[PDB]
Amino acid sequence: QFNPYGDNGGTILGIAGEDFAVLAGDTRNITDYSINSRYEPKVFDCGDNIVMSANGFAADGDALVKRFKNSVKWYHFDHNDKKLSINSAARNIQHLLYGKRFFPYYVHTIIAGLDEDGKGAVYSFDPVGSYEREQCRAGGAAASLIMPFLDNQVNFKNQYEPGTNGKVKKPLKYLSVEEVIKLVRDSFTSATERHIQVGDGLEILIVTKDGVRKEFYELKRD
Amino acid sequence: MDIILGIRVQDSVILASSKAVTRGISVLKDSDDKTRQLSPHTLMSFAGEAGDTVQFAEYIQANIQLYSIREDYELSPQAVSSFVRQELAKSIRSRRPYQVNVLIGGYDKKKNKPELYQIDYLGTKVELPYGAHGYSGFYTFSLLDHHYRPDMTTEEGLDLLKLCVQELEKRMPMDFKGVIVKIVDKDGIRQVDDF
Amino acid sequence: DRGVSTFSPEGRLFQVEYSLEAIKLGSTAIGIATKEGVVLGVEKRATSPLLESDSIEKIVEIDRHIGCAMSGLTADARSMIEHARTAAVTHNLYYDEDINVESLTQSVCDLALRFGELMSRPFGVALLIAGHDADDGYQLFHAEPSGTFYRYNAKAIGSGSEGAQAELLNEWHSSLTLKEAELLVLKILKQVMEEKLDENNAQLSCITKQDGFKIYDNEKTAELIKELKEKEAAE
Amino acid sequence: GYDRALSIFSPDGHIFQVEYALEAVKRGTCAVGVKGKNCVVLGCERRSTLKLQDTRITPSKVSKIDSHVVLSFSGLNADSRILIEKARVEAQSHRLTLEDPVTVEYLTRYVAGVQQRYTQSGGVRPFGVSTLIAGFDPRDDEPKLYQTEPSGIYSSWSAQTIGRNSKTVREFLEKNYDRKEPPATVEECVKLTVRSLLEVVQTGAKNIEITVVKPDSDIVALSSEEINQYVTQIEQEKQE
Amino acid sequence: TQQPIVTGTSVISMKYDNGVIIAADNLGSYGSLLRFNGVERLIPVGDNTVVGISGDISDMQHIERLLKDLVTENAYDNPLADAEEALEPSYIFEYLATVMYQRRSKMNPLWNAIIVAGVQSNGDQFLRYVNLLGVTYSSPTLATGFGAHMANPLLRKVVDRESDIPKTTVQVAEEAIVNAMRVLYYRDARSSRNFSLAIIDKNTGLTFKKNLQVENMKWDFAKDIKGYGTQKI
Amino acid sequence: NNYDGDTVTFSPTGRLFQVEYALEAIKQGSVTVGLRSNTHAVLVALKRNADELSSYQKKIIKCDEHMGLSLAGLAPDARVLSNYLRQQCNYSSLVFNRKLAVERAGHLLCDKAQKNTQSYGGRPYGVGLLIIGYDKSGAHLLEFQPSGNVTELYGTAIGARSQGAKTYLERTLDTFIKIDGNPDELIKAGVEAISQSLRDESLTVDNLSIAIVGKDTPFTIYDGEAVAKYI
Amino acid sequence: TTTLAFRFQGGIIVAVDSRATAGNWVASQTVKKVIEINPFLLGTMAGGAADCQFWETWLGSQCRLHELREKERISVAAASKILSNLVYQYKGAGLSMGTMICGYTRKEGPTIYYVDSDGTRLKGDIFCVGSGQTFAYGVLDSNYKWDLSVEDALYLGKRSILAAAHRDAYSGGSVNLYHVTEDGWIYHGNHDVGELFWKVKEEEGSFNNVIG
Amino acid sequence: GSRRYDSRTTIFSPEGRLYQVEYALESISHAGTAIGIMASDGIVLAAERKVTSTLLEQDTSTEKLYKLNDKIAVAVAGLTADAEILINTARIHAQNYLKTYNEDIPVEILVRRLSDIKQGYTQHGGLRPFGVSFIYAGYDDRYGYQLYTSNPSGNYTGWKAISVGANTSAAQTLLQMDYKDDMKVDDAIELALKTLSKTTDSSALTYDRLEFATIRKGANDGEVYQKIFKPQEIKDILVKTGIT
Ligand SMILES: *C[C@@](C)(O)[C@](*)(O)[C@H](CC(C)C)NC(=O)[C@H](Cc1ccccc1)NC(=O)[C@H](CC(C)C)NC(=O)[C@H](CCc1ccccc1)NC(=O)CN1CCOCC1
Ligand SMILES: [Mg+2]
Repeated sequence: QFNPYGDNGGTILGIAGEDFAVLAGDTRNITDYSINSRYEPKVFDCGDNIVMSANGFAADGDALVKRFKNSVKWYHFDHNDKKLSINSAARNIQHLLYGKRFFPYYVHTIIAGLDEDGKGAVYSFDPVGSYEREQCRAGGAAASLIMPFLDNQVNFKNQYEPGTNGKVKKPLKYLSVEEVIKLVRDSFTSATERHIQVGDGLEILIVTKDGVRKEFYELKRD
Repeated sequence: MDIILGIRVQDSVILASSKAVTRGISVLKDSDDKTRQLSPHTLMSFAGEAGDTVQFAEYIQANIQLYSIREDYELSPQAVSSFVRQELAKSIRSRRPYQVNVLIGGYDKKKNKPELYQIDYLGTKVELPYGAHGYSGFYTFSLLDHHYRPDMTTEEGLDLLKLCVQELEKRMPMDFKGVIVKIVDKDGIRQVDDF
Repeated sequence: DRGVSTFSPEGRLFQVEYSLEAIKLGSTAIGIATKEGVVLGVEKRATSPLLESDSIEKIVEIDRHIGCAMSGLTADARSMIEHARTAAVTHNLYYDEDINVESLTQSVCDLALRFGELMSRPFGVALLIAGHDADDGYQLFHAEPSGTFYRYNAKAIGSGSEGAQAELLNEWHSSLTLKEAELLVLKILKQVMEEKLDENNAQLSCITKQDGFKIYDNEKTAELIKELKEKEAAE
Repeated sequence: GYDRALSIFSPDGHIFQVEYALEAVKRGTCAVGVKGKNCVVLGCERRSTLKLQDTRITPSKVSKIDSHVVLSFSGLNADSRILIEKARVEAQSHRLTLEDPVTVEYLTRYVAGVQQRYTQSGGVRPFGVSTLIAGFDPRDDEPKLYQTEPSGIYSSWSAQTIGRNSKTVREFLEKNYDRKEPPATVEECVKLTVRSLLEVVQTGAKNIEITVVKPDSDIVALSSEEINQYVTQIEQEKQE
Repeated sequence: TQQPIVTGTSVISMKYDNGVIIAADNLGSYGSLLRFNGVERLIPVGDNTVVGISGDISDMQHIERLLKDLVTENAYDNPLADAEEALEPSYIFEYLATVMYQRRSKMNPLWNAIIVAGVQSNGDQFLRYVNLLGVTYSSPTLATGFGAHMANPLLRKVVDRESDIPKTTVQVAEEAIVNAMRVLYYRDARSSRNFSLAIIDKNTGLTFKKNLQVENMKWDFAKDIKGYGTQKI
Repeated sequence: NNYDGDTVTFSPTGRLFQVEYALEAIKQGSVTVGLRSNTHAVLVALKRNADELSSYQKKIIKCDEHMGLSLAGLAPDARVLSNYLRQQCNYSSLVFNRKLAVERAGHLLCDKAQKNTQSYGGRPYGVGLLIIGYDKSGAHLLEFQPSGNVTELYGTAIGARSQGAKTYLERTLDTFIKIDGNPDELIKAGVEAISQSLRDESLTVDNLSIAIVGKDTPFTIYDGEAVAKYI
Repeated sequence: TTTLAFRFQGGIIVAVDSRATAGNWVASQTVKKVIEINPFLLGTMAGGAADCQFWETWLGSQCRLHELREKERISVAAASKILSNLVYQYKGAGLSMGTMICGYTRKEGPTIYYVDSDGTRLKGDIFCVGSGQTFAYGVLDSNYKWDLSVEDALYLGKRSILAAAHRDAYSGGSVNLYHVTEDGWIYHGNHDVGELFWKVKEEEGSFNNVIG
Repeated sequence: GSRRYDSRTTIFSPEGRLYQVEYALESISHAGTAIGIMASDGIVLAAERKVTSTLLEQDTSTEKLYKLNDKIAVAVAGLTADAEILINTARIHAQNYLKTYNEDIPVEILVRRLSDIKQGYTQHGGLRPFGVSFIYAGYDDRYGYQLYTSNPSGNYTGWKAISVGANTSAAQTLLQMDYKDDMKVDDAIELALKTLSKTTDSSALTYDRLEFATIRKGANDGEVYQKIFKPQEIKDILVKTGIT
C-alpha cells in the first residue's frame, strides 16, 4: 500500500523577547537512517516581519509555507498593501491547516514576529490548526528534549527565591537577545548529543523593528 | 437511548420511555424526554444511536406539522406510521442510515380507536396491542402475554405498566433512572407527572 | 430584442445607465464624513399615513464599524447587505480583525456587473457605505450598480441629489464637528424633501470609533430638528 | 436551461415586468387588513360572477402559514400558492433550527425576498401577487400587519388594503382609522373591516369573508350568518 | 495507489567548481529478473539540464514525455526560446516537484525518485532531488536508492561542505562518480555494469557520455576464499 | 446599425460594432501615458474625480513585483483583467519558479479578450491597458485593446486627448530611450508627455499618479505628496 | 481535559482546566478552553483542540450574523443547535468535541446546553465534560445545592476542577473561572494549580492523601 | 444568437395578463363541451365528442373522460395529447401518495398538484402552457363528493355544477337555473344531458357523440363505483330521459 506521508526529522525553536523574537531550526534533513542534506533551510522570512517554519514531513511543510507566503501576497493586493499582523497571520494559518482536516499537513508549525504593540510574539500550531500564543515553544523530533529546558530557563518554572522556604517564585523577566541566543545554542547542542535526527547546522532568524537578521552556527555532523 | 415501551388499552395508548442519558462512564442526565408530539393525537417515542434519535424525531415532527398546516387536517395514526416507515426504509440503503427505533402511539378520531405501531431502524412496521424496543421486550412481552386484556381501562393499563417497570428495575443491569409516562386518547396527549 | 450586456455607440452599458435612472426616482440619502465621525441620513417617504414609518429600514448595519444607507429600488439592496455582512464577518473569521471599509465596499461592487444571459439585470439601488478603520480613519463611499465606487467627504444620492450636492459643496469643511454634521444633514434633507421634515419621515445615524454604528432614536432626532429651527431663526 | 432576462430596465428607469405584475394585483379581488389594540382582522372580497360554487372545497382566500400567522393576497391565485407553500416550509424550518416560531416580520421578510429574487433571475417572471401578512409574535400581545408586493418591498401598516378598488377603501380607512385610539375590541375591529369592504363590494354577505386572528395562536374564520349580522347593523345605523 | 513493475536503480550526482555531474546505469529490472539492458535513465532538457530518474520505468517514460512537451510549449510565441527565455534547471525542477506532490496528494503517485542536475543562466550550479512523496532537498552530493547509502559517503569525502566545491575539479569529480558506480555494481543486486554519465559545465556546456562500463574490478582475492569457516580446501 | 445588437454578428464590410463601441469607452476615459528606456519603464496617469468632494479614481494596478498596468475605460473590467494577470504571474512563480515574461502576459490578455468577441451572451471588455514590466529581456511596455490586439512599444498613450502625448513621444523617441540609470529624468519625460494631453486643468498633487519598474526597482506606485517633486 | 458548568440561585458557574496533551506528552498548560462568544454567551472546549477552537470560533461568527440579521441577541438554544446541527453533518468523519454552551437571555433565563460530536444535545442544570469529568462530578454533586452564595459557588467550581486536575493525568495547568448573570459573564481569574493546590490543602484541611 | 426567435411565453402584458394563458383559454373555448354536476348521492360527468364520423370506432375510443384512480375521474377540454401528459402525471402522484401514507389521495391534494404543474409553465422555463382545462370528479372520506376545475393558468376552484370548453356562458346559465342542493344522481344525469342538448352546435344529440360517466356511493355495501358508460348504455339513458 502507498503511504503518502514521511518523516524528514529536524527540530525548531521559537522564543519571544520584550522587543524581539527568534525562530531557530537545525539544517539537517533525513529519511530513516540516511542524511539527505546537511544544509536544507527550514525557517523562512515570509514578509511583513514574520518568520515561519513547518517542521515534520518536509513536502507538506514546503507546501504550507508556499501557501502562506502566497496568502501574504494576496493580502497586500486585496487590502491596499496593509501589513499583515502576527495575530492575523496566525488565524489565517489555522484556516490553511484546518482546510485539510481529513487529510492533514503532517507538520508542527511555529511563526514568530512582533505584535501590534511592538512586543515579541511566538505562535504555535498543531497539524490540524489549533493554535496558541506563547513566550516559548519547541517543535519537531527533539521537542520533548528541549521544551522542559525552556520551561525552566525562559519561564523560570520550579525555581524559587533562595531563603524564602519555597513561597516566593523567581520573578518573571524578559531576556536579552544575547541571553536568548545562548539558550538557543545550548538547546540545540544538547539535542544534537542525544537525538540522532538533530545535527549538522543551526540557523537562527531574529526579528526586530529594524527587520529580519540571520545567524548560522555549526552543529556536530555525526 | 435504552427503554421504550408501549401499550394499547380500550380507549387509549400509553407510552413509557426511560429518563437516563448515558455517555460511556457517566450518566449525563436523569430527566430526558425521549418523545415528540407529531400531531395533537399522535405521539412518537424513540431510541437508538446518540444524535440520530433526536434529529430523526424532529425531522418527522416538522414534516407532519407541515402536512397539518397545508391541509388543515390531522393525518390518521396509520398514515403517520406509514410515512415514518418509508423514511426509515429509504434510510437503511443510504450512505449513513438513521440508527433509530420508534413507537408511534395515536388515537384515530375517525374510527374512535387507539393504535400502537412498532417500527425498527430497518423500516419494519407492525401494529400491536403492546410493544417494546431493545432488551426491554425480553422481559416485558412475557408479562404482557400473561396480564393483558383488550378491554382494560387506562388505570389498569398504568398498573400493568408499573409491573413492567418493576421487573425491568429488578432484572436489567443498567440504571435507566425511571420512566416518563404519556397517555394518548380522544382528548389528546398528557403526561402522568407521578410515576 | 437586444442583449442585456450590450454597449451603446457612446461606450456605455445600456442596462447600467437605465438603472441609474431608477436611482434618481428613489428617496434622498445623504452622508457627511468628519474627523469626529460619519453621519448618514435618509428620507423615509411613506406612501400613505396608515404605513407605520418605523418599519421603513433604509439605514442598515453591516458590522459594528460599518453602516449603510440606500436609495432606489430598495428591495434589491437586501442581497447586497447580506453579502456585505457575510464578507465582514467572514474576514473577521479568517484574519481576527475588522475588515477595511474600502475592501468591504470593493466586495459589494464586485457583485454589480455579474449580470447577463448570474443575475438577469443590474441592481437598481445606490448605496452610501460609511465606516471607520485604523488605517484610513473615517470614510464615506458611494457604491453604484456600474461596479464603480468613489470616496467622498460628503455625498447625496436619490431624487434631490444634484440640489443637495451643490449645497454640500459650499457647507463642507475639514474642521466640521459631529454635531455640526448632524444639523447639516437635517438642513439639506428638509430643503429637498416634498413633505415637511420631522422625526417620523426622516432618520439619522452615525458611526464613531468609540460607540460604533448607531441608528438615532426618534426622540433624539426630534431634539436635533428643534435645535436646527432655532439656529436658523437666530439670523 | 431557459436563461432569458425577462425583468430588465427600460430607458426611463422602470422594470416593466414588475410594474405589469402590479396590474395583475390591481385586477385581483380586494383584500383588507385592520389591526386593533389586541387583534388583527383580515377581510377579503369574493366576486359574485361565480355562483353554483362549492364553498366547502374552493380554496379559501386567507391561508394559515403557521398556527399564529396568516396570509391573504390580491392577484393571480395560482402564483399565490407557490408563495404560501414556500412560506409554510420556511415556518417549519425556522421552528426546527431556532426552536421558536417565526416572527411576523421574519416571515414577511422571507416572502418579500422570494418575490424580489424573481425580479432579477433569468428565465422567470415576477409574481403577480401582493400579500397581507398578519399575526402575533411568540409570547407577544402586540398586533402585527405587513404588506408585500411583486418588487419585493415590504412594510408595516396600522391598516391597509390591496387589489381592485383598493384606492377607495384606503381612502375610507385613512379618515376612519385613528392611531391614538385603534379598535379596542374584536367587535369594533371586525365592524370597521366590514364597513370598509362595503364601500366596494356592492352586495350583502356572501361576497365578504372575515378572519380574526388573536394572540397565542387563536385564529377563527367567521361564518356567513355572523358576518351578515354586521352587515345588518351597519346599514341600520346608516339609515339616519 | 499502485506498485512499481519495471524499475531503475540508483542515480548519483555531485557539484564541482564549474558545474555538475550526474550518472545512472542502463538497466530496467522486473523484480529479480534483469529484463531490459538498454534503458537510458538520464534525459537531457536543452543544453543546460539533465534529469536523472529512478523507480518505475513506465512513470519515467511519462515524465520524459512531459519534459519533451515542456520544451515544445516553451518555444511557442517565444523569440528568445534559445536565449534569455530558454528553460532553466530551476524551472524544470519546480515543474516536476509540483507534479510529484500533486500526484501524491491524489493518492496516485509517480513512483520515482528524480535528480535534476544543471547550470543556471548566471553560471550557478543547480542540483536538487524530488520523489514520489513530493519531498525535495539540495546538497553538494545527491543520490537515490542504494546510491544514498553507498555513493554519498564516497562523494562526501570529496565535497563535504559548500566551501569544498570551488576546490574540486572536473577530473576529480568524474573519478569519484566512476568509482561510486563500480562500488554499486559490486554491492547492488539490481544494478548493471553498463551506464551513462553526463557533465553540465558552465564553460564547456553539456557533455553526454553513453555506453560506459565499470572497469578495473578486483575479484582476484576470491580464489583464496574457501568454505565459510573450517573448510581448508 | 442592424449588425450591432451583439458581438457574434459581422457587418457587411467585415466589422464588429460591439467591439468598436467598447473601443469608444476607452476614448471617453482619462488620459494615461507609458514609456521606457533600456533600464526602466514608467507609467504616468491623469486620475479623474467625480466632483470636488470626491476622491480621484485610481488608474494604476500592481500585478506582480516586476509588472503592472494603467487603465482607461471601465474600471471594473480593468479589475477583472488585472486579477487574471495577477493569477497568471502567480501560477508562473508557484509552478515554474519563473517570473512571467511581459510578452507572454500580453499574449494571455489577448486570448482572454478574444473569447468574449466570438461567443454569444458575453460582451467585449470595455477598457484599454498599458502594461509595463522588467523581465529577463529588460524593460517592456505593452498596449492592450479589448479587440484582443496587444502591441509592444517604446512609448504610447491612451484615453481622451491621448494623441497629443503620443506625438511628443514620437518626437522625443531618440532622447528618452537613452535615459538609462536615471529614474527621475525618465519620469520627468513622462510627466512632460502627459502635459501635452491637458486642456484647462493642470497637474496637481492629488491629480497625478506615477508608477515605475526597472533593473533594481520593484513595481511601485507614487501618489499624493510623493509626486509633488515632479509637478 | 476537565470542564464544568452548573446552574444555581445566582446564575451559572463555568470552570475549566488549561491542559493540552498529545498522548502522554504535555503539550501545554496555558490553553484557553472558554470562548467568549458575546457578553452573554460562553462556550467550553473538550476533545480535539483544533476541532473545538475552529468550530466554536465559527459558531461566534454565526451568532454575530444572527444579531445583524434579526437585530436581536441569539438565544442559547438556537446557538447550541447551530453547533449540534453542524457536527451532525460531519458525523462518522471523526470530529472530537464535548462542549457546553452557557448563557443568559431574558426569554430563557440562565441556560446550559451540552453538545457533543456524536450529535447529542441536552439542556440541564449540571454538566462535567472531558477525561476528568468523573472526578469533577464527585466533588460537585456532593456539595451542590440550588442556593449557594456566588462566593461559595465560584469556589465549588474552582475546587471541582482542582480535584480533577489532581487525579486525572490528562487534566491540569490552571483553573479559569467564569460567572454568568443577568448582566453577562464576568471573568474570575486564572488560578495556577501549582499554587492553588497547596493553598487549598492548608486552608481546607483536604488532600490528606498527599505528603505536604 | 437565439434570442431573436424567442416568443417569451412567460411574460406579463401591459394590462397584467399572461398572453399565452389567455390564448390557451381561447383554444379551449372551441373544444367540445364537458359538464360536471355534483349531487348528494353522487357525481355526473357528461361530455360531447368533437369528431363525428360514422367510421370512428366509438366503443374503444376515449377523448374526453379519463380515470385517475378508483375514486377520481377527469373530463377534458382542449388538446387531448397535452391532457394525456398531465393525466399520466396525476395517476403517478395518486400512487405515490398511496405508497407513502397507505391511504387513497384526497381529491384536493391531487388537483392542487396538477394545478401547480400548470402554474410552473406560466412562470418559468420559456415553454408554452398546456392547452387543457379539466373537470375533476372525485370522492374521499373528508369532504365526500367534490367537483373541481383547473385551467392553463394553474388556478383551480370547487363547484356544485360546472362546464368547460364551448358555450360555457350558455351552459352555466342553464345549470344555474335548474340546479338545486337537494338534487339526486338520476336528476343530475337528466340535467347534464338536457344542458348539452340545448348548447350543442350540432343538429341533434345522439349516443355516438357522447362520453358519459357517474361516480356513485351506490355500490354494494357502502363503497364508491366509477361507471364509464358504454355506447349502448348512453343510447338507453338518452331514450329514458326523452331526448331521442
Ligand atoms: C486535555 C484533554 C483531556 O485532552 C482535553 O480534552 C483537551 C481540550 C483542548 C485543549 C481544547 N484536548 C486535548 O488536549 C487534545 C486531545 C486530543 C488529541 C488528539 C485527538 C483528540 C483529542 N489534544 C489535541 O488536540 C492536541 C493539541 C496539541 C498538542 C496542541 N493535538 C494533537 O494531538 C495533534 C492533532 C491531532 C489530530 C490529528 C489529525 C486529526 C485530528 C486530530 N496531533 C499531533 O500533534 C501528533 N503528534 C505529533 C508529534 O508530537 C506528538 C503529537
Ligand atoms: Mg494529574
